[PDB]
Amino acid sequence: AAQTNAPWGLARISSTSPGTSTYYYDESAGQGSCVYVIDTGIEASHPEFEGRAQMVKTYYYSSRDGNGHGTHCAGTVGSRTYGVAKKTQLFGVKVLDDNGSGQYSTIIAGMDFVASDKNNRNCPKGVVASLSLGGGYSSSVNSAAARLQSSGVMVAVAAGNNNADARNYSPASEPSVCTVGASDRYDRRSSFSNYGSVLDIFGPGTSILSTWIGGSTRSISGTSMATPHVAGLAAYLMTLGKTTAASACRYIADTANKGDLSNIPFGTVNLLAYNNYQA
Ligand SMILES: [Ca+2]
Ligand SMILES: [Ca+2]
Repeated sequence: AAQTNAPWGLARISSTSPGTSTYYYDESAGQGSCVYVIDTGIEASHPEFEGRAQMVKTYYYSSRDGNGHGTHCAGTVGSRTYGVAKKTQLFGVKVLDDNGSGQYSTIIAGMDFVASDKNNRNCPKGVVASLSLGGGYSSSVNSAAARLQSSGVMVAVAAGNNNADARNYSPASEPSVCTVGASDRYDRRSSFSNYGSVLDIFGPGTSILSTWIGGSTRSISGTSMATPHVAGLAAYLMTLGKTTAASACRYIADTANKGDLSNIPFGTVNLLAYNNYQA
């Protein structure tokens, strides 16, 4: 299956070179898999979700996404036009308020919810968690994400937008999960993206067009944009049966475009997420 004039991020994860515009992917498109978007909530009524997105838990007065960040990331995972796995199930866990901030104990509770809620859903191909958030280091937040990954969920988290080493940021510094850095359309590391040994993979992060609240679309930048790319890629690869939740991050690093990114500091992996699809 091919989508022409795809967002540059989708065309890049299906190509070995930059500057393409077609996103190639298997037509299974993540059918049978689930992705929890642990963010500001999802506007499930957005036409681009086709009724495949729903809110399952909120920690605030409403499950409505008043920010739009959670909808943008849910779009990059599995929206029709802006989504990697165009046929995946999207579950909205709202751990942040409409300003985009939240407490660690709420984010930790939101991660423990996913580890239990997945036993009530039908996701035979597997379950993925996209965590487009982060702050200072927290051993309890790190152990929370380690708990989520240990329960059988592919945990993709953002590396942070501090232009610094991601060892000082949680849950980015938790080694058991998938820590995703950001790159731009010219195969440079995004100027904001964090780096370091703890990073596992890079994804398209700068100027990512996806869904927004009010049924609209907009393009934004951040490592929180590259994380849904990898989370949607994991669901895509898990539906194809090529990997499991416990091994998806290592598999994505195994089959990634090696050495394609510039501005990669020494000690940081030079791997860019790549679906390796051959039509
Ligand atoms: Ca190349
Ligand atoms: Ca890791």
